[PDB]
Amino acid sequence: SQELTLVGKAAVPDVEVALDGDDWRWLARKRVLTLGVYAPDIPPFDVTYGERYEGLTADYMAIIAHNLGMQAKVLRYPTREQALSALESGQIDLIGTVNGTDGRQQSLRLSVPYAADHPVIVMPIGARHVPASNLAGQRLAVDINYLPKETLARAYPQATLHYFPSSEQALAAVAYGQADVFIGDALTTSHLVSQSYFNDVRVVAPAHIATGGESFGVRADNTRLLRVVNAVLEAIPPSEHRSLIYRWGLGSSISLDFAHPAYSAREQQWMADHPVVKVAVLNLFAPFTLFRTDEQFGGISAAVLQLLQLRTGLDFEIIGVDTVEELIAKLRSGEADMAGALFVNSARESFLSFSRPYVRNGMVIVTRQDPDAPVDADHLDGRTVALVRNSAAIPLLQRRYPQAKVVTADNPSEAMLMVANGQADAVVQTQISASYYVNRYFAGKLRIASALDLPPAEIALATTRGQTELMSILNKALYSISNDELASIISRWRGSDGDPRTWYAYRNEIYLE
Amino acid sequence: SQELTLVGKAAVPDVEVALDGDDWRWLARKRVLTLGVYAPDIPPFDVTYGERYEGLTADYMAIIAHNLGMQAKVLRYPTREQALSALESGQIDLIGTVNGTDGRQQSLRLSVPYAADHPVIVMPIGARHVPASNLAGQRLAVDINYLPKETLARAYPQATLHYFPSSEQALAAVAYGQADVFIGDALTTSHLVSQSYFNDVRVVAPAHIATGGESFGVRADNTRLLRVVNAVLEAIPPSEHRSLIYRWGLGSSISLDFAHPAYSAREQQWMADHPVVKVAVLNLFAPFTLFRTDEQFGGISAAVLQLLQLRTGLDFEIIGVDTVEELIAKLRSGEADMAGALFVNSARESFLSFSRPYVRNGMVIVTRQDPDAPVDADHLDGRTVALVRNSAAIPLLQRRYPQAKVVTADNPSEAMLMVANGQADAVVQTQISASYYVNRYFAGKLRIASALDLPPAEIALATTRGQTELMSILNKALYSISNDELASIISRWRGSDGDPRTWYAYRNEIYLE
Repeated sequence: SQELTLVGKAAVPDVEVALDGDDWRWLARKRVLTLGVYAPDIPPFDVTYGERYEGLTADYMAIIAHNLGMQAKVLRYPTREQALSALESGQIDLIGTVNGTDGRQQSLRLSVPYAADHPVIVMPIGARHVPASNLAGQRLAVDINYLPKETLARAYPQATLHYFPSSEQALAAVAYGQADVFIGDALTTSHLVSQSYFNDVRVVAPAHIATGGESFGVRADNTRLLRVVNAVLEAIPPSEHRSLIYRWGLGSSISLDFAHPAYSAREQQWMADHPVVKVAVLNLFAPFTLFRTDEQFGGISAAVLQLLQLRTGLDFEIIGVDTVEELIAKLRSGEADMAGALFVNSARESFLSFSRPYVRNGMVIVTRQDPDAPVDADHLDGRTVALVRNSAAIPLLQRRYPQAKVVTADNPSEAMLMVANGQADAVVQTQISASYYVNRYFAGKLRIASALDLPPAEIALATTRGQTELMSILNKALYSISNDELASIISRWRGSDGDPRTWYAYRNEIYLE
Repeated sequence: SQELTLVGKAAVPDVEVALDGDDWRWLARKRVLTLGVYAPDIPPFDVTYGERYEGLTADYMAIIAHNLGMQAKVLRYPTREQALSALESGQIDLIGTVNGTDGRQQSLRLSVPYAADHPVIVMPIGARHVPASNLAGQRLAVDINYLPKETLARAYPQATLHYFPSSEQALAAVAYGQADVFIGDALTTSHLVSQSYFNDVRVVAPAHIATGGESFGVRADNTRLLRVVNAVLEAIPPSEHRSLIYRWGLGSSISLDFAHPAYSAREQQWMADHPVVKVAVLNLFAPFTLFRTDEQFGGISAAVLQLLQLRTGLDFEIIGVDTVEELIAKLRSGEADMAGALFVNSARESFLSFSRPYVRNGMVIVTRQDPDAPVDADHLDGRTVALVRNSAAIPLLQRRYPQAKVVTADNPSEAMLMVANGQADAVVQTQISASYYVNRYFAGKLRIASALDLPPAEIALATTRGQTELMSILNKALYSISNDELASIISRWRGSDGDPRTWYAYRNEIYLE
């Protein structure tokens, strides 16, 4: 048994609480409300530093203590089973961070969940669709602390269970090939994946295992305490439930109230008749559409398409082409049902329909890092400037900067290589794309001279205009995707500027021996 | 005049609204509340795609319409004044997204702002402080549309103003060397920066110019409608204001509150006596502490210290050393006041004191990509595993993996290279750091084998056990840093798995011809 002091957010909200005048005076004499917490310490619920207790459970404990005029105390127990006994004594009035599988005890009763929480199914980036076959033949990794061994076994009997000390270890397994699937807590998964594993795994569906959200547990006879705690929790508005979830960085898990878009008669029967949708993408349009060292589809678009898959349940199959002219070709003929990423273009709006854009970004001209390179975009007079053939930018550019000499290339990658080779003085790119390339691969060879005085580029999904049922389905889904998820996705694709030259250097010395 | 459909978003809130009942049935008879919005379209407040209207303003219109039992309609007008003309006309009941410089118009009445927004000053990432002498002689970039020229000139009279078509072009100007300082509103600035400009610039302080938040405008004549709207707007809790801010990806702007940490007198005078604090960091500890191509301090930690400055007003001076021994050497000797990033360590807690961790990450083993390489950490029997000399990790590892043969190196970069060279069969790393190096610089040479069944590593600030006021201040600051901002920093530092072997390939082919 260890005592801790509760820090849980600076400004704790006031909820409208309605209690029996007899309930209030009971609380008044009780003085101290004691929460008990336990062994592993599983973020974001439980976070321990020094003598201080904090976390999502801490925060609701804070909300309960504050709105009931109570002094909060915290004791921390070496194991979950010792904590359960601490409740019985009852040395402590509340136990923290318990779900549906701990009461499930009958010795203990659960408060209304203070945190919405359900189990989710995680698979590697490549994996397509849920094994709706109830994960048969799969190696299913789980936190030993999350679900009871036989809840899984009953729900996934043809799956091979493999238990790990922690949620992270289970998830690591799926990332690094020791397991095929992960089942885990939605909140903690969201944390783990967003922080640093989003390249390795993805949340693919909810699991058909019922757990309660996260709750406080109160000893079974203590029917009065359950009343007054629930009095508070029920009064917490959803805005506060949400606000706290964003703060612990679990913004990715809001979406996990999963199926959300309401679909038409005409739309969902289309979805039955077209379970697989064919997407055309550019092979070298980084960081928007690309293929990794894995031969795997990747980039901002690949990330968004994956979410669209979560929202619609469609299975996207990706077809990669080298040039833009080819991409449109496959779109017209129906070889491809949709474009993964196209700049919104009024010219092609003749025959194409664009989704709600999911990237809006400004443009820049990239030059070599020679003394002779155009110093900035206002000094483009008589210099050769690379653009992609038939770009919406091309008319606009020679309108704004007429002394600039436009030369065209087939795809965005060749346009940039022209500048790297000496065949051009500048190339027009989105800031995201240019920023990316310059610091990542061309440190000390290329540079962003300046912005262009053009309107911002918009990147979207595209279909042929006839494709009406698809586009309304995509747009419905795209609307369900918040700009926070898009920003999280984009910024983590742009990344940060490190020191690739020191490490090009190390890879090169090693190659000599 | 074109009408738009307010896109039905998420879960629109119920606020506790109090109205007269002469008011309530007046609303019942009225049926429809009509919002007017106008051509320019200002993300994230006003966004148009086709016939659909969305944005921060859209969301609050919804809250007002919903909580007052109204069907909301939106008409979109080609010029601001055409909307103004519709307002007097009574075609529209309220006009959207008007702020403090339009309640300097007095011709219409403004609701209490539904979204707080203030101007901020943006400078290049390297900057320390706003330039002295009210930005005199500096090149100040602003959106032509943000502030009225005479407002800037009154406040920054000695400054060279440079106006731009857009907020992004202004910010682009500071990023790419054409301007020195940027001014714009916290909400749209936070989006631009957090989305893709965080490598190039930073928000440094608020600008001493008052603008109102964003408000609705209603006909001056219509005092009844002003009452009922404000009835709703006032009742929207701070959680809901925040949640919407988070959803639109502007979580970064809550940090521009600005200051929240309350400091003691003993502390406030310590900060006085030591305005400059010297931080020791490892030179090649990516993505935590490193020096990038600029010879500039970079990594997760630098971002975090950047935040620590903003929260405390200390000036951090960065001292880069090559090894851990060397680092601690400077920490004991007093050359350095604190460590930028150290693993939390039970051994050193005798003479070292650790901060609240700001990275918590589980550990992994990296092996070469030979068939000989260990398959996972359970198959390390008789294999050599590189760790850093006197690392807290070593004991824990040989306790768990007793047949494993530890070999040590001076720093983390050297420890990893041991595996690259052939001097070790595997190396111990944080999963983040390993993930980074492997996919970024060592594609097809190194790989992550599996997680380790050890506790997660914790990265923290460190001082000598004596430096108490320093540590106390750092911890106060670190608690004020939301777990959401830390997550945003870590993900953009891990970044994403691309195709480095392609661009190694293009770069060498360019130099060969």
